[PDB]
Amino acid sequence: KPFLYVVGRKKMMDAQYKCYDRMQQLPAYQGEGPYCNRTWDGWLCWDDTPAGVLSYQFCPDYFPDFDPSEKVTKYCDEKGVWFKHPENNRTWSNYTMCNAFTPEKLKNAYVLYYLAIVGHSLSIFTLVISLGIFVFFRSLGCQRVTLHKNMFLTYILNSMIIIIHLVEVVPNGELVRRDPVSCKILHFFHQYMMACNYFWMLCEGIYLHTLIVVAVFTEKQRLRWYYLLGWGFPLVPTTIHAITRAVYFNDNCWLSVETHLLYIIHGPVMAALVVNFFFLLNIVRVLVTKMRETHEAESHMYLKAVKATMILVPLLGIQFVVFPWRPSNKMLGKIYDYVMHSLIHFQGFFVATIYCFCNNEVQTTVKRQ
Amino acid sequence: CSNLSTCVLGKLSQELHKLQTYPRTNTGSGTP
Amino acid sequence: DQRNEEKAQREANKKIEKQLQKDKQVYRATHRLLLLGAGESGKNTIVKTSGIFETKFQVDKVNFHMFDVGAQRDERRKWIQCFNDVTAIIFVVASSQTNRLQAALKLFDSIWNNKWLRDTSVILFLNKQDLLAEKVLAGKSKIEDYFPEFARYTTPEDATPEPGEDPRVTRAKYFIRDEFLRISTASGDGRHYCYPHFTCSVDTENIRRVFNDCRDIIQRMHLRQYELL
Amino acid sequence: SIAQARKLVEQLKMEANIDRIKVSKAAADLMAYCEAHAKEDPLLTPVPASENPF
Amino acid sequence: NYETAVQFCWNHYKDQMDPIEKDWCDWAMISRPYSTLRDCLEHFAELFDLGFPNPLAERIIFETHQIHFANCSLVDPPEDVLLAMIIAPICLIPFLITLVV
Amino acid sequence: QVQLQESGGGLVQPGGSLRLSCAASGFTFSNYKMNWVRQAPGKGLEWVSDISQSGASISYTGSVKGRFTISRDNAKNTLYLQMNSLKPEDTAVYYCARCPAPFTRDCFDVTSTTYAYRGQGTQVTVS
Amino acid sequence: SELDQLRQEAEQLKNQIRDARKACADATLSQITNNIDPVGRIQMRTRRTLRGHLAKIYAMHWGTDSRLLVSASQDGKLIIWDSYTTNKVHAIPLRSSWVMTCAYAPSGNYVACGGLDNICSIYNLKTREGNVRVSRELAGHTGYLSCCRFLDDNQIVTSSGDTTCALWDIETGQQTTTFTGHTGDVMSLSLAPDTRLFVSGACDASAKLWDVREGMCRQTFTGHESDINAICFFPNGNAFATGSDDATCRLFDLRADQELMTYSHDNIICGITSVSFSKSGRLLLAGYDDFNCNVWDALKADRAGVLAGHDNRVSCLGVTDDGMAVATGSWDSFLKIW
Ligand SMILES: CC(C)CCC[C@@H](C)[C@H]1CC[C@H]2[C@@H]3CC=C4C[C@@H](OC(=O)CCC(=O)O)CC[C@]4(C)[C@H]3CC[C@]12C
Ligand SMILES: CC(C)CCC[C@@H](C)[C@H]1CC[C@H]2[C@@H]3CC=C4C[C@@H](OC(=O)CCC(=O)O)CC[C@]4(C)[C@H]3CC[C@]12C
Ligand SMILES: CCCCCCCCCCCCCCCC(=O)O
Ligand SMILES: CCCCCCCCCCCCCCCC(=O)O
Ligand SMILES: CCCCCCCCCCCCCCCC(=O)O
Ligand SMILES: CCCCCCCCCCCCCCCC(=O)O
Ligand SMILES: CCCCCCCCCCCCCCCC(=O)O
Ligand SMILES: *[C@@H]1O[C@H](CO)[C@@H](O)[C@H](O)[C@H]1NC(C)=O
Repeated sequence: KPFLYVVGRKKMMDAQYKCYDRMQQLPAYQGEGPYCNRTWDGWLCWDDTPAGVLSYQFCPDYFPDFDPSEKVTKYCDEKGVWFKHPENNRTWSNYTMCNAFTPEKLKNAYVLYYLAIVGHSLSIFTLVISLGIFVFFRSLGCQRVTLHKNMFLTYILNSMIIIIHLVEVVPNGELVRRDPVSCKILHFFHQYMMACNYFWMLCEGIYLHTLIVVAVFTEKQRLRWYYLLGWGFPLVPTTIHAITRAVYFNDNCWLSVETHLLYIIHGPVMAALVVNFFFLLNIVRVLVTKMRETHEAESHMYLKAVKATMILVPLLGIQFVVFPWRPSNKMLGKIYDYVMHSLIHFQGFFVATIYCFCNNEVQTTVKRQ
Repeated sequence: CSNLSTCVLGKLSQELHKLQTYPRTNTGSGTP
Repeated sequence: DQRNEEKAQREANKKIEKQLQKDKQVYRATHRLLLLGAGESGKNTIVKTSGIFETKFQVDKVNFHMFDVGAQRDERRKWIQCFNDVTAIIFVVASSQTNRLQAALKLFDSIWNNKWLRDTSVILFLNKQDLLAEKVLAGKSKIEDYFPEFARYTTPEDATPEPGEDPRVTRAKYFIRDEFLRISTASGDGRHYCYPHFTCSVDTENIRRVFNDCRDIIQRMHLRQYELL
Repeated sequence: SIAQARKLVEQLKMEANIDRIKVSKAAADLMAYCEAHAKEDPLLTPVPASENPF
Repeated sequence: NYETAVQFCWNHYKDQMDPIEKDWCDWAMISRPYSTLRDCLEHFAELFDLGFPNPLAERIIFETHQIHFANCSLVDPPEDVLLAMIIAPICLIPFLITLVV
Repeated sequence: QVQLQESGGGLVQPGGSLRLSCAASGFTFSNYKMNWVRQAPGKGLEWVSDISQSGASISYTGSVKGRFTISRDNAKNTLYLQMNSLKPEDTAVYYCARCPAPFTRDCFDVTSTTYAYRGQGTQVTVS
Repeated sequence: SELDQLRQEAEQLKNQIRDARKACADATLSQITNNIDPVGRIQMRTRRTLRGHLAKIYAMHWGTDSRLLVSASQDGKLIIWDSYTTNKVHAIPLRSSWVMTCAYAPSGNYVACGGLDNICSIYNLKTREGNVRVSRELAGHTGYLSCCRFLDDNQIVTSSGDTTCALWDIETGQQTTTFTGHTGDVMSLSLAPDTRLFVSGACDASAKLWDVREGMCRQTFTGHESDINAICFFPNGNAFATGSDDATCRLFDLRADQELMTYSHDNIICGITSVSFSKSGRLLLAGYDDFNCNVWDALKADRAGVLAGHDNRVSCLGVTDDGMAVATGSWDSFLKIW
């Protein structure tokens, strides 16, 4: 059996001993006369229940198709014994509720799966054209652009490895079961570039903050640290993760995300994105006072304050901080997926459209040449 | 990182892999 | 063989670009300023023969290069185009025979609406408020006869006067400021902004005012590079 | 003043007594120069990429 | 033939678990022995028609928790090492961000 | 040759009127901003009034904000300065000064001591 | 009034000149060139791009070797360019950064620069010390220097914004001839091939033919309507073009003493900043405020080409002595060979 079934059984065997310890720990509960004796049905354990009361418990996480959001039922016959299936006259717990939504979850995932491929297809088509404009038309060449070019390269290279990961590794059943290092070091490059993509948004945020908020006069900043923070730094949490992922909790192609070892990559990355959010609350704060020193109307100041905020969301990755955690609700988490996947997979298309296509300095440069 | 915004692709990659690659768990007679 | 002289030429360009790179640092770090007065506006006192007087001064480790056109004629329509790449134009106004204030208003109008100064901000310095302080409180009307709209003008309620300052000067002090702002609020177009101040040729923060005002210009210039403002 | 304006009148006497050929002759001479040097004009007749050093 | 299968892996679980009788009530010492008893039972449940769990099998598991576990008293990196590789890279960014300025 | 020959002028009683014409020849009218500048005896060249190349934008100095009225006829290539309620402060050589560059919102050096696009001047005396 | 009785002869002489020029105006340049073959579309492509300057490039001048060129930029740098290989031969740091003109001597040993400092700085490009140093500073001018051109190794004509052009002797550093005819800021001068007469365009909308040896103004050409910012002699030495702020180029003549042609277009309402002829004078390359140059036909007056590869205002351009290249300096700190 695959590694996910091994850790699923380890959690299953763990809960087996704890309740058999709990079976002797809890005293004899005398319910409404004849009651259902507490038993361990093989996956979960059920306490002392009265006759006729439907017992509800959360679904276990021992299998991949299961999900802890659903709840299972174990009825109690009106004879002092549990409800047995008329299949073969055996005590049975209704566990269909956990895997009953797998066909609809697989279809809902495929919509997001194709939302990523098509989303990462425009973040490549509209970016190699956008990145091609900056290096070709070097009249636009500046320190803001030379960081945007490296920012565009992180969006491009991550979009390429994400596609390679999405079209080759994760849909392939034959490749993942063999769990070779060909999909493990590719997951490293996938995580390294995602860390490089999320950390280069910080480099843009730091440069945007040092260009506007603090140290306004100085120009031609030291770019050796922006390349280090954007490229040389993200490899440190990735290798520490990749080494620990190989030593501890080594699963097939490192596709599993339930482990806390991925917080090594997504803990500093979410901390670096919070700084980007604290940088958005500083550039907009200055942008508000700049229009307040002009005494512009509030109907037009807010029209520019939100416009400047919405265009800085893709560049600084603010959508990772305004919607940081998935809501546990089924309907709220459903819209959360389509909102986040459309904001992340189209992020490379948003930065290329706003800062390169919609930028007034770039539009004039290409319409003259 | 299962529910974190930064890992939404990894969750999508896992959800697509966990349901397609591995077969559905039997929950009929003879199973808990 | 001629490739021995070309390798000496390509290595000479290496030394040149290294000097140009080291000179690119000092050029962009230094902020060029144009100190352009309106005649006897007292611009000589703000600094404290030759074609131009280059003045060097640094504030908060930021070096500024103020340029005063000394021996240039009053015909400015040609050499004012040389100051397109400056951070700001320090416009010193007398603020007090000939109507010098109207000449400064027309000079500021031509500078503000110049096709090559549309992106150059102007740090307006209404100088010599000490001389104006007795031109309004001792009779001798010089702002009302030269401007009839000053009679139908009241001091803005949000305006902040100086401690121990009569409203008669504050009304005239802000009317002169409003006269230059009527040209700035018309041809601004979100490209350059006027920064009026009340200098007296005796203050010690006039250089600090330029430093704080140049901070907003570079800030608004960077805010426009990202298309934020 | 009254003294500097005199030289402006002095200059106009040295300018109205000069020799002036007709425009038809002054135009045919520039027209002849443009054709007598047309084959030697790289901007007018583009030189091939061999002799062109740019 | 099923009951003959139950007795096979039963003492097989004992000959591995008996030499640990001194501290057989520790979890890290019984991680593998506790699990290699059940996988025989389900594999032998797939051998016959009756599927795990079954009263012929769970009673043996009920037997295990009375012989050794009941007589005793009752109550991946650790939480300290996992944060050593998480808190260090996290707090290192505000140090680097300050030096980028 | 840019020729700005101005008409009108003379000695007028205080509180009278005067119309100052300016035959703007030698250049393309309706393309340049037309200004009016005067030079009082013992004073420097000061700006009086201007007018846009289309006649819409009109400006005067403070002393003649309501008294004087500028006007131009793009067909006749002439510039008018309808002066009314003349005071003993208006006695000055009024000059018809053209803007240096056409199709611009900037008008430079109209009050400079030396300026080639300024008329010869009309000796307007108010006594 | 006596001064008004003095202008009685001045306007009588002006009308006499306006009538004397009317007799010579028996035809027009278009009337004589109405049957000639048009040159067609003259399309030039950017071959080199000199991107070493930092500030806006105000002036540039080609060397007589048609290979080396010097450019002046407002950052205080006089860079001599090897147009063939783009390798910067020299990088002269200037005392005053606001340089408005630069001249490359025909001998190639000296170079000049001038601007708001009212001083022409002659730099010797042949120095055995190891550095390009100031050979002579000409501080006699009272206004900003807008244009300067080398006659000899010791002679240089520098126009200035004080309405005055001057002839200098580099050895003595003193003005040997002073031209005080213009009434506006002289913005550009152009030497004839014989280097015995030069025309200067000023802000008085008039161009004056100046005799260098006699020091007098031979002719005055006031066909323009605004400030003449550009001027360039015809390769034959009998004519010259003038670029002004009225969006019009005008080809005068030293023999007809009147405007022979006007290069105007409805699309062009921007002032000209630089003009230049070809080796044959057929093409009139002019720099405009439209951020691009235009290749005018000197005989047909029809636009035959556009050089639209500049981001900012094209402040200067120059054609080599052999007509092989056209460098066009612009305010975007970029020189481009066409
Ligand atoms: C995970 C795999 C698939 C990709 C690994 C990427 C790195 C090995 C490469 C790709 C992007 C590269 C960077 C792309 C661009 C630059 C900027 C470059 O400097 C410039 O180009 C600035 C000068 C100018 O723009 O004119 C210095 C190297 C660096 C940091 C490169 C260093 C090497 C990097 C990080
Ligand atoms: C998954 C693996 C293949 C990633 C490998 C990444 C390296 C190829 C990157 C990471 C850090 C990078 C370096 C980080 C910083 C710099 C300094 C940088 O210096 C500048 O450009 C300074 C400019 C200035 O003076 O402002 C030149 C590139 C370099 C050496 C980078 C070269 C490429 C490096 C080694
Ligand atoms: C806001 C942008 C929305 C983009 C939506 C992308 C959806 C892609 C759909 C691809 C369909 C491929 C074939 C059908 C597969 C299926 O049934 O899921
Ligand atoms: C930018 C170029 C690539 C664009 C996207 C390419 C992938 C399109 C979707 C492919 C769907 C079928 C996947 C088959 C996977 C497999 O080969 O196992
Ligand atoms: C940037 C995209 C890279 C895509 C490919 C990355 C994985 C290449 C790894 C090659 C060596 C490891 C696999 C060996 C497979 C084998 O045994 O044949
Ligand atoms: C460190 C970055 C590259 C990662 C390379 C892929 C490693 C795949 C796993 C290697 C084998 C498992 C680790 C050694 C055995 C063990 O200690 O469990
Ligand atoms: C989806 C992202 C939303 C981000 C919203 C950003 C709002 C920034 C608010 C900044 C307010 C600045 C003005 C404060 C004035 C004051 O109270 O003194
Ligand atoms: C188990 O629950 C599901 C929930 O819908 C139900 O459809 C199914 O019939 C139940 N099982 C039995 C044996 O009734």
